[PDB]
Amino acid sequence: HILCFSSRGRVYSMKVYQLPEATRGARGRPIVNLLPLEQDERITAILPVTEFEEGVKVFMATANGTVKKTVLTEFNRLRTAGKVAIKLVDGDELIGVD
Amino acid sequence: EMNPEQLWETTMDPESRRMLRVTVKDAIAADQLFTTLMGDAVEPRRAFIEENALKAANIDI
Amino acid sequence: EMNPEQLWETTMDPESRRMLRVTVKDAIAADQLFTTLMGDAVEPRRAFIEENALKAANIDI
Amino acid sequence: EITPVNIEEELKSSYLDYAMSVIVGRALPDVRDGLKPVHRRVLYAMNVLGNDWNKAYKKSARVVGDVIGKYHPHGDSAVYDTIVRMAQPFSL
Amino acid sequence: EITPVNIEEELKSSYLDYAMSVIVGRALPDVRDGLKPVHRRVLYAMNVLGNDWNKAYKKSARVVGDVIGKYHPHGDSAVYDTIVRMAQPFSLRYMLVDGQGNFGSIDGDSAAAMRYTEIRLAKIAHELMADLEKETVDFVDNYDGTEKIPDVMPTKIPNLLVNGSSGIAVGMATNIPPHNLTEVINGCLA
Amino acid sequence: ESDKDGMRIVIEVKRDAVGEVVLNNLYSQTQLQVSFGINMVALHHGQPK
Amino acid sequence: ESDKDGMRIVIEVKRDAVGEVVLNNLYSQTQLQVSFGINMVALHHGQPK
Amino acid sequence: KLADCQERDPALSELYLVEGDSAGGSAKQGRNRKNQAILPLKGKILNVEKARFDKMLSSQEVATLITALGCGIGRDEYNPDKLRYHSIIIMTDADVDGSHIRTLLLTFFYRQMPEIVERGHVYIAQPPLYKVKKG
Amino acid sequence: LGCGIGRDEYNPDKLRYHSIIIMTDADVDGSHIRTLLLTFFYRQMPEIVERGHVYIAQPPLYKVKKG
DNA sequence: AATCACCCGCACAGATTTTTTAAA
DNA sequence: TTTAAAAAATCTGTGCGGGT
DNA sequence: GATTTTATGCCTGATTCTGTTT
DNA sequence: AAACAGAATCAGGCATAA
Ligand SMILES: COc1c(N2C[C@@H]3CCCN[C@@H]3C2)c(F)cc2c(=O)c(C(=O)O)cn(C3CC3)c12
Ligand SMILES: [Mg+2]
Ligand SMILES: [Mg+2]
Repeated sequence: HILCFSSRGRVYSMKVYQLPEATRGARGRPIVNLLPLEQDERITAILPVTEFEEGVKVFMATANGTVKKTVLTEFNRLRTAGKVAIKLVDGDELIGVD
Repeated sequence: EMNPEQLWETTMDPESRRMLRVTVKDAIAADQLFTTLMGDAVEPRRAFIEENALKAANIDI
Repeated sequence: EMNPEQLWETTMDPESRRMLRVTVKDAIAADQLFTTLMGDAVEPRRAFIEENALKAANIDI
Repeated sequence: EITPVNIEEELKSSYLDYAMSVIVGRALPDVRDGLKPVHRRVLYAMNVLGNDWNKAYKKSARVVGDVIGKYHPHGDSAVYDTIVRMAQPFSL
Repeated sequence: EITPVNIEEELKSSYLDYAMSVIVGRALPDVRDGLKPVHRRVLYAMNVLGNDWNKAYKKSARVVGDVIGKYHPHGDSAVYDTIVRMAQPFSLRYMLVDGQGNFGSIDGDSAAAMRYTEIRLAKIAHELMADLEKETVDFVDNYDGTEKIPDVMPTKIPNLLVNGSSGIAVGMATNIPPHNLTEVINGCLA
Repeated sequence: ESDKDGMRIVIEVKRDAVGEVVLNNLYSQTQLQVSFGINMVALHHGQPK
Repeated sequence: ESDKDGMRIVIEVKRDAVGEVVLNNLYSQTQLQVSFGINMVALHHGQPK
Repeated sequence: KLADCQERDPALSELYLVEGDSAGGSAKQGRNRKNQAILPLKGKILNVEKARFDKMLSSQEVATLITALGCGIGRDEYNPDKLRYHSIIIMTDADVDGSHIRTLLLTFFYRQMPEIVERGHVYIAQPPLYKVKKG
Repeated sequence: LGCGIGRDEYNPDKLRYHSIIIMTDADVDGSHIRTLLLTFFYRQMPEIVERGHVYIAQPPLYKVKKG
């Protein structure tokens, strides 16, 4: 599973093999065809997940030294449009998630 | 299969024709009969046919 | 009245078909013949039909 | 396999064939009885069927089928149109 | 003179007449030979004409004319459509009519008009009408009382199972798939 | 491409797909698989049964 | 107004005219008078004549 | 396809509904064109008990019948006082396929125009079946 | 045919098939139709005829069998 | 000589209406 | 406390074969 | 079960060009 | 300098065919 964090704290879920497959010399495909992002909304961090179990938490580390902890079970089911997972301020971005 | 003269003189001449006039008697059973015989549901129609035409004819006592 | 397989195997197969190819020989007689046979005036057509179908057939030696 | 042919000879032969066939066998009457081939064939078929003037009537489809299937190698609607005209009091 | 009538009685009588006629005489097959009335009349007419499996073909118009002029009082286009279906190898498991000409294709093409084609009986169709002249079945009257038609065929083939059937009536319908002849014979012997 | 050897229909799949998935979708959405409801009714002694 | 007795067509004359002029105009302009061209051609010994 | 009459008083006129084209032509040829009208029906008619209102409005046979009657339909402009004929007569064959058409027409008249039936404007014809002759 | 018509837009180099075959019945009406088609081709498209693109088919008439 | 519209029962894919449920 | 998205639950065409 | 377009010859009514006159 | 007679052209209808 793939968890995508955008520039506004949005979270989306996806499978790895659903991504475009190409060769070494190929350019790629625009990710806008796969996620309903904004015109200037871009991913900044990806957290692979094997399966959901227990009630373990997800530690989120952003820029400017901000921390946050949330329960994983909130991300067990997601719609086409993601739900806000963190209230960011100004030009603060998630850089590390585990 | 009839010539026009025969058709006129047997059915359309007011001097020697016979007809029927349609009237309504109850107006509360007519709705039920029309709904049963001309409606979308099939099972009431099948039951009506089976009860009337099939079994009642075999025993006219 | 022919089955499709018979039609193919007798007429449309390139390895068994026989055909004719159309050519023009004189190009000055063709115009007159077309005008006489397919034109609007009836008298030349009738005369041509009579000459080529009665005298040249019933009389010969 | 492929044989050349001149256009004039083909045109002449084909048109003469069609014209003679139409003149002698479709559209003109005979001076002795005054009938065209289709009238003669229809009358002969009705005579063979036993469709006399003091017996019961017969369906038109049966007569048309016999005529088309034994004597006249053409379509069946024009045959019925021909039969219809021979029974109208304002035509004959 | 004018006499009155109630609407309920008229409705009931007319609809019962139509329903019973359609159920018993147009759309369902008999369990003994597996044929509808139109199939039986077509086969009987072809048998009377002398249209055998080892003789020359005959034009379809002649057969249709005989059928609708002596036995079947309906239109002719539907009769021709019925005859066409009995000769297509992709419709019947064992065909009953032998055709000469353009009779359609599995691709969805239509058949030619009846002024172009020819037909005759198939070899297996002679086993459906065996011993017909030795008083083995009953005969009934036509719509005029001038001809006679068999009531059922004295068949040697279990036609209903090996060819199937499908028809729509008032209040009921049928749908039967075709089978294989050898297996049905073995089952009958068992 | 059907011919005298028998029926033959050719469908070509892109490089960004799998043949099995499109085959299953064709089974589901077109008449490459149909249902047949059996209903055995016939006339016995002049009565439906 | 045709009926079983026979054919009957009724044409109404205006109050300011005589019937004869109208009748002659109808003869000249409508199909109340037609021409029949006679041309007797038939087959004699297999030939037209 | 309507063959009208010459009388202008609706209380002295008749309208015939005939089953087919051949019978329609036969009726047109041998009528009294002073006060009798003919309207032929082709094929079987819609069942207005199993269909919806817009489907009934978009069918051409029903539309022509409604136009010929002249009362209007829809329970919003339906005025039974503008009927163009005071006698409606149904004439079909004497077989089992005429009973079906009779039932369909009766269903239409009863479901859509109750007042016409209540006032007694609908009739049914009785053609003969046999003919005998001895000399 | 795909060549145009009118001698003002007629270009005989746009022909979509290089073989044109006429197939009719073996009776008199087939002969009439053949004459009509030949008239059309000769009067309206002479270059097609002059380049030998027109053919005539020849089907059989009888079939015999013994065993 | 091809094309056009209904009746009659049954099975199913696709389009509309109500009803619930997680996000601001 | 709204309020857009699932999600179920109803409707709606269509074609098979003898007839008009 | 209605409507729809061609061939083939002869006759007519309606419309469109062409030279003439007031 | 337009009218106006005379001539030429064009459709449509009739019974068997595709
Ligand atoms: C004119 O009636 C028919 C129609 N139509 C009826 C519709 C409403 C009126 C306007 N015409 C349409 C087309 C049709 F489509 C098919 C057939 C038809 O196949 C047929 C037959 O014997 O095979 C017979 N008939 C007539 C005996 C009913 C058909
Ligand atoms: Mg015709
Ligand atoms: Mg039909």
